[PDB]
Amino acid sequence: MFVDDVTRAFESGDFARPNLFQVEISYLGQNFTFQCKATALPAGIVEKIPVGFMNRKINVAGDRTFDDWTVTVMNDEAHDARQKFVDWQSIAAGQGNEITGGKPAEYKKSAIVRQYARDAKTVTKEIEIKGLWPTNVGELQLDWDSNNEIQTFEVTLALDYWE
Amino acid sequence: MFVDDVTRAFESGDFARPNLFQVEISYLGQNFTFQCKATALPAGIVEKIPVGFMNRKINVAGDRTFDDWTVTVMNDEAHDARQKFVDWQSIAAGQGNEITGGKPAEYKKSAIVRQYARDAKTVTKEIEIKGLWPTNVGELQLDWDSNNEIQTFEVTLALDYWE
Amino acid sequence: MFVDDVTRAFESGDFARPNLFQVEISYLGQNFTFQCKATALPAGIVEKIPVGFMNRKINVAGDRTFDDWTVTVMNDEAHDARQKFVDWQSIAAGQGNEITGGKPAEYKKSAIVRQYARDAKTVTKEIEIKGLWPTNVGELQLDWDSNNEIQTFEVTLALDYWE
Amino acid sequence: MFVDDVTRAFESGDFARPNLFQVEISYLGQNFTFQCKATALPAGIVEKIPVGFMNRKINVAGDRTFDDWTVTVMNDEAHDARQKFVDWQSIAAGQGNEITGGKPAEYKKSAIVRQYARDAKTVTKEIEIKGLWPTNVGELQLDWDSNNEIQTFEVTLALDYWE
Amino acid sequence: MFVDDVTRAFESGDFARPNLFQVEISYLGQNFTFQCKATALPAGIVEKIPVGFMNRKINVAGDRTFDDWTVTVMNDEAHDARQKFVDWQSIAAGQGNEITGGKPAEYKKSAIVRQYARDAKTVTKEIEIKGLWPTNVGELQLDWDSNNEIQTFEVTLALDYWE
Amino acid sequence: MFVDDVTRAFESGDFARPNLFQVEISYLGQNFTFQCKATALPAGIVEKIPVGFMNRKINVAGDRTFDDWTVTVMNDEAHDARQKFVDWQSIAAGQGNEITGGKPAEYKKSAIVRQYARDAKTVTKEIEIKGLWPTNVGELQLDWDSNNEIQTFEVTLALDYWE
Amino acid sequence: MFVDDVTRAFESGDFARPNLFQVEISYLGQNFTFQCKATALPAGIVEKIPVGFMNRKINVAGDRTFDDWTVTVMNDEAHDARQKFVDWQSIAAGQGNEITGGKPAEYKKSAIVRQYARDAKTVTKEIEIKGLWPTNVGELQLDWDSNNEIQTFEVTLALDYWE
Amino acid sequence: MFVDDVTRAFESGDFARPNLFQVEISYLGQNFTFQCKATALPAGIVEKIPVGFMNRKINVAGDRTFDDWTVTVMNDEAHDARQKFVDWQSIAAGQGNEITGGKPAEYKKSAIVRQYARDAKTVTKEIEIKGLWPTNVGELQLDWDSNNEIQTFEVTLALDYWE
Amino acid sequence: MFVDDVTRAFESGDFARPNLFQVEISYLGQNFTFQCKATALPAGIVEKIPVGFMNRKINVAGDRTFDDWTVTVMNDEAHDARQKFVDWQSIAAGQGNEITGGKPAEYKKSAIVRQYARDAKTVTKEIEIKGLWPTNVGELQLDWDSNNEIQTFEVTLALDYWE
Amino acid sequence: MFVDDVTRAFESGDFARPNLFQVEISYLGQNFTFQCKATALPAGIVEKIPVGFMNRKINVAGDRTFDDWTVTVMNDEAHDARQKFVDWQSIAAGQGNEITGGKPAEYKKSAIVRQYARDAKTVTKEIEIKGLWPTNVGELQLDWDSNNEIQTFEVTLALDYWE
Amino acid sequence: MFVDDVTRAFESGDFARPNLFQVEISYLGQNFTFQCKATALPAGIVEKIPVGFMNRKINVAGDRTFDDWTVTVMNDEAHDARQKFVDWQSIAAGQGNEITGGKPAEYKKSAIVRQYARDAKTVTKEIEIKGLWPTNVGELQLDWDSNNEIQTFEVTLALDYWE
Amino acid sequence: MFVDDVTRAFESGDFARPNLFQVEISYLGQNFTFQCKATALPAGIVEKIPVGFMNRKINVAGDRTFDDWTVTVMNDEAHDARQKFVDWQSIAAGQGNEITGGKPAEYKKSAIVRQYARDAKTVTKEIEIKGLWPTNVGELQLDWDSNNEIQTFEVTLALDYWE
Repeated sequence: MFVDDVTRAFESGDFARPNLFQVEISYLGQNFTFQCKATALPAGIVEKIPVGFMNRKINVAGDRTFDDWTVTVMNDEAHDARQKFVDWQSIAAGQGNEITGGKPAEYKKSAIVRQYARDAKTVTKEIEIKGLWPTNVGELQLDWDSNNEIQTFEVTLALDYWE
Repeated sequence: MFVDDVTRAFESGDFARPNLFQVEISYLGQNFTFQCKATALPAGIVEKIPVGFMNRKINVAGDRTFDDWTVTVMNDEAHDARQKFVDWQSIAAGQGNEITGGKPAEYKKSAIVRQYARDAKTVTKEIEIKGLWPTNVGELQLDWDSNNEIQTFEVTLALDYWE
Repeated sequence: MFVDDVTRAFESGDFARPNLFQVEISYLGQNFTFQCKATALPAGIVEKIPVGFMNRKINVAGDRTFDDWTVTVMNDEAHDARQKFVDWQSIAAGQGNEITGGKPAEYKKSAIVRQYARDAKTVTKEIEIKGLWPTNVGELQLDWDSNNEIQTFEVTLALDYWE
Repeated sequence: MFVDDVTRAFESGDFARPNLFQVEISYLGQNFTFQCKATALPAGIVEKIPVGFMNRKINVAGDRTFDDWTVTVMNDEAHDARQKFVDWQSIAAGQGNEITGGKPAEYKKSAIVRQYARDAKTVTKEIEIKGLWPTNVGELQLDWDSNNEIQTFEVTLALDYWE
Repeated sequence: MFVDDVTRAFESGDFARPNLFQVEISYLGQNFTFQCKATALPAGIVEKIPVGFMNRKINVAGDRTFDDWTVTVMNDEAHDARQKFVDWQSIAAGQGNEITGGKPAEYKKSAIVRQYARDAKTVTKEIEIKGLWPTNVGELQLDWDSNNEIQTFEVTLALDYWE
Repeated sequence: MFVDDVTRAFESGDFARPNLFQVEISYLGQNFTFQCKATALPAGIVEKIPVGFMNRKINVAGDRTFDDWTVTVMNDEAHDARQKFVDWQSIAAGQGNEITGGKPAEYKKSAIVRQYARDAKTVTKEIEIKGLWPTNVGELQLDWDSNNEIQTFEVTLALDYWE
Repeated sequence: MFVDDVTRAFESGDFARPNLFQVEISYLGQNFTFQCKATALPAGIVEKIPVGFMNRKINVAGDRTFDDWTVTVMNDEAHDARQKFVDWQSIAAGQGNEITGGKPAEYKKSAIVRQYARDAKTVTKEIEIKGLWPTNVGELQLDWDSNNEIQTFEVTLALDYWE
Repeated sequence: MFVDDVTRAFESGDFARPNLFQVEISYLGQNFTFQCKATALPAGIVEKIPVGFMNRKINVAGDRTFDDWTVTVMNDEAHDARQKFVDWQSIAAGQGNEITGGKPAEYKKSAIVRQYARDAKTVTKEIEIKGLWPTNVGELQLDWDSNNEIQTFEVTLALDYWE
Repeated sequence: MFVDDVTRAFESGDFARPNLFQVEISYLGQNFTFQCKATALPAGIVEKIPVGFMNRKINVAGDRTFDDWTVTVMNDEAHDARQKFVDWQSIAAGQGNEITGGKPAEYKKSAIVRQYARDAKTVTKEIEIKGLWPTNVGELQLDWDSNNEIQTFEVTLALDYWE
Repeated sequence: MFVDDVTRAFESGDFARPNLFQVEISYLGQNFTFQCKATALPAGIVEKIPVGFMNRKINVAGDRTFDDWTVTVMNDEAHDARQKFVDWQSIAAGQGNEITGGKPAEYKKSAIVRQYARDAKTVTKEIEIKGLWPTNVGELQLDWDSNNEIQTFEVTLALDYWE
Repeated sequence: MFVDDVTRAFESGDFARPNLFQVEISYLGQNFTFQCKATALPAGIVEKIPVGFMNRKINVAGDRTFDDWTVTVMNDEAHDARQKFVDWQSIAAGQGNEITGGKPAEYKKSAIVRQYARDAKTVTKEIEIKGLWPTNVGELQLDWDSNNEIQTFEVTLALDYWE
Repeated sequence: MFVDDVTRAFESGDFARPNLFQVEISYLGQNFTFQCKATALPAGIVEKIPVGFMNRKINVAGDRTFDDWTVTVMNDEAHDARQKFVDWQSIAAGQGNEITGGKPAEYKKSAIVRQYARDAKTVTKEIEIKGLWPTNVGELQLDWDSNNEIQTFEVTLALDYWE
């Protein structure tokens, strides 16, 4: 029972940090993977079935659902970082006076998020998400009053499953 | 892997700011485009259809809806900046003891919001919204107790689509 | 594109302030118009009708409703500033062991709120509200613990229309 | 238009304060009127009837309801200040293993709240409430952790009408 | 009208404090009465019956309900202060793989809470609660991050009546 | 009546602390028991049955339910501390393009949480929970903006009963 | 460009001194105007409103506030120089076991401070302050250790405006 | 306008000194009044209420508070000059392993401070303070390094009012 | 590498001095420019935007703000050097029982500060400040105790920009 | 009224000195009582409860707290004077890679501080402090630059009560 | 162990001095490097992450931040030493009535500070700072009262990293 | 009771001095131990837990924290005494355009500080600190104005524990 015992519990004696990750989408491109500021890893949500047997409840495993994947990115001046979400979302549902759609093999894409170790060139864990299309894109905040902030916005991306 | 690598990801090595925009409405006039203090860009909202196949859910693209467009502007002494919203909204629904209406080609207008680059004379991105009429106008706050504030108010403007 | 350009956008180069207004009611009297500390201007509320045509929604103007008008005033020692709301509200609904009412031409009155310019003797804008009767009067807060505050209370006044 | 003009609007040139009141109940006794720390004056609540005539709404006076009267008092060591609420409330509904009731002429009492002027010996306004019985009594907070506080509790008293 | 007049209103010229109480339960034992840190006295809750007679409402006394009794206690190392709640609650409902119950004369107990005067050896008021069994026990919070806190937890105890 | 009397009430004259615990799961392994930062002990939740007899309510013991067990742990670089929750949860419900399940004897496990005394090598109380499977795993927060924080996440674990 | 040029800039070729003033209050009397040792002239405090227009700030005039007026006077043996502040302040708020107040026309007085020229009999500038009542009076310092000092004290006097 | 004119302004042509006072407490005794080295006279503190009327503020008298009374005394060898503060303060709050209190008529005492004229046998002004009990007693400084100093300490005494 | 090398670095081999300046305001007049004793040149304040990219921060230029301009001047006997600040500030906000204001083109003025070379008749650098109005004027210190000092005071002047 | 009258007020005609004390701790030993250079006597801190009754405040005695006890001692070469604080503090909290604790009867000790009369062999006053354990030990200052100083350090010792 | 042993510890037997440095910026020019009087070397700031494991804290390395770089320089008569900071800062943010900006490759420059040995022609250490732009420039102090001083001012320069 | 009695209290009759120490770090080297001018010994910081039992507080030992270790050293011409801190700190966090890290077994080192007796060759006490890495390094002060000073700087070093 020692205070150095927790470093023995982990490999390399180190802690993972909430920064030192990098997420890339092959549909967006190699420049987008520097643009994504913050996100969350998708949870594994399983509902519970309580079943009554004689005044008491035992619990059995229900059915799996998937929580939505929230990603907030930065924005440059030419707005291509936001337009390439809107163009990718307009394949699904379509926008404008004209109406169009897309087949699910056409707009649903995949993404790879990976966390780095303390050595920044090391890739210690890769997490893959499959079947992605953005649920909502935008709510961009712009004002004359906020002065020193950066222009950013959050998008949510529906997913079928993540390995 | 460098800290200067994020400047390579953006054009011109610079970040877009939440200020340095300017929004004009051709119905209001050239003086209104100096009056609008703060707003938001409209999001692209697409609902999700979860569909059950054998204990699991795959997701397909639903239908597009449009979020409301919230704009808050300043106010001068003569209140023409607010009256020209009320006159534009009275074409739609009408106000007073007399009752009147308007055809949708008569009150629904268009607007252009554009963001500037760090050079203020450069127009780097223009975003057009079509089919606009103000949903609600007002809730103006005025009191003897607030001393150093400016007199401002927020309006919301319904829209059909934005390119 | 200059920082002095916003002063060109307004008449007289000045901003309207949230103070420097004065609201009078002809039913209450000339002494009440010094008593009203804070209020709000009534908004123009128009509901929206989304209508489905082929997977999409266009929006048409709905019907006008009127938001309630909230006024909070000060109070002197003799409580006539509050009693004259209660007497004006007892014409409508009546209070006490006896029961009485009033015809709508008898209790519904009018009011004029006006904002001043930076020169305090100038009346730059007059806003008229028609058909007023107080919805609720009171919720007065009085305690031995609040020491340096002033005794005030808020009333809400139903309205038919405001020009 | 002067800053001394607001003192002309009030009698005696003075403001009413949120303290400098004193509330007595003839059922409780002359010692209770020093015990009541804080309360509120009851509001005059009148609901609104919006009625549709041809796309618009005019408003007519609805029906009067009465808001509940909230009083919070101090407490001495012998708890008679709280017991005399419980005894007065046990006439109405009854408490304990035995069950009892009371006729409404027996437990419903009256109360007089009065506000003083800046001269403390002057009674400038008397407000009478009729038909009082306490709705709930208690929720007393007592703990070893709160150190410098006083022991107090809040009661609410149902009322038929207040003049 | 004096500032020393409030000391005349109370017996012994003193105020009751939110500390300086002590609550004992004969089922728990003489050591538990040092363990209870904080609680509340149970309120006397009586619902109101508004009854319509000709556009107005008079109020008559409804029916008595009893609010739940919330007690939060400290915890020693051996957890007997918490186990003796769980054992007392397992008489009522039972816990574990086996299922059991208890008759209401077996698990429902009584409790005496008493407040002391400023002289700590004086018992100025005793309040008795009858028919007690704990509704929920636990939600204990324990973490490596909270450092200087004490380990405590809150229980709620259902009651039939309190004198 | 003394201030040292509370030390007499407890064994060893000491207080239990919210830290100085350690929770192990035999399914996870001996290295996981250093990883769990914070949790809560599960409560004993028993619903109440109010029953009406002649204007009053007596209360009888209802039925036992079990609150969910919330555990938040740390995370190392290789993410095995999180993967071993996902692998343990994929036995129950299954994840990926393929669909699978598990029998309740296969994924439901047990856990032992124990609190230490002030001497850290002493085990003063062991609490056992039976029938555990994680309800949801994840919602991991990772961002470039949070700098000095540690990477952690919270899981909830359904349980049948705890002794 | 000469060193005698600064004497040309002033009238009479002389400088005003920080002594050679004399302040009188008509409420206090003709003997008080020899008693006031030191004070300050009240400043003209105007807050600033910075307003954002397109990455920059222009400034407009805010609202006037008045700084408090600090006066420190000497003291004679009979303490009438201090008692006549306390009597003048007891008209406003009242002191002692009995409680009293005063109307604002009764305790708010005026004062004239005037600076003399180098000829002491000349009155070169008179400054009037209106609406005065002392905010705090006292903090008198008296000790056996301070030997050669004079007994003095500082008072602060609230003001509405000074011409 | 003369330099001898200031002696005409005062009675007896003399100045009051910061020494030449003597303060006695009837509870402490006739020997304590030689022991008190230094103190301050209590101020008359009245808070200000700024009230907004149309861009400006007029000020009305707020509520009286009382500043604490700071007294520093000498100390003899037997420490009775300090013990008689601690015994007088232990009546209020109590000290030691046993816990006790006191009623406010028992520990709150009165004091008379009086200033002498230049003739030391003359009593020119008596100031009475009522309702005194020491807030804190002690912080005594004792060290081997301070050599020629006297042993002294400062106490603060809460007060209700001073005439 | 020589000690005479620093004289080669500057033009004319000389150093600028903190005296040998002269500041004039065209609104005040030609006599005011001899009156200003001391001031400071306004700084160029630009806030910094730290932006997080992968455990590190790069910095980009924020937004310009302007520090306030502090000027302290002398005072003659007739106080016109101070009155002409108060009259210039009363155009902006107004002072007295009457209330008035001013348009920003009416009270905002300009100023030229210039530093001289060692030859006093040479003007080596002119610095212009635009859009000036005094934020606060006064806090004048005058006392019988300060003997050999000169009567002076400090004013602060808000500015839009300085070239 | 004489200057020899102050010697009559004290016993033995003498003053207590800030030196001529000696403090011993039975846990430390008989050699430590020569080591303690400087300290302070613990104060008696009682918080005040201001309570509002009708625009005024009366004060009642709050609750006793204890200020921390600050002791600074000398240091010899072998550092046992500091190590015996660290060993006494390591019983409470423990230090090093291993983690340990102590029961409060094991590390909390007592101390006796006593002041001497001018005759150094006389013990005129003994003050006892109970329940002591050092809060912090150290911050030792050592440098090559301080030459003629002695090596000393200050410790603070938490206490339950002092007689 | 000798007093000459410290000269053996250093190369060349000598000490580095706080003078005998020289800092040049290639953007400013070869004449600026004689102008810089005083500065500081930038620190290496790394925040600490304390992490709780079982009543104790181990520390791991946090994230690097960079402190601002403060440089104070002299000033000649023509003010080009200050203007060339303002021109370099106006590339970043822009100043005046017109508004402009700059790309970060345009205004961010580099600097080399180097310290000399006791032989002044020897360059013993070169320290490079990258990515520099001045945060604030100015606060220049100039007055008629300071006589023998030199005219100087301090600027702060934001930096990305220093080798 | 003698003045030679204090020499009996210490071993060898002598006092420890604030100089006559020497601190070495095995990571830095044998030449660094002559370079360290001044430092402090780390304190033993233990927070206090006040716990409320019946109007009073007893204190129990909280949790140990460690204060930061501040060391200021000299500097030679070649700056290796400072570079070897920066290189040791760049193992932890990394500096420059490239980003790197280090495992906690790689950068955390140990140090031995020891104090000498009056005989300089005697080592009377050795104090070991474990787990060291510098928190911040630098803030070096260098100027042309400081003439006779030596070039020095202070670093702070985070620590896990010291024996």
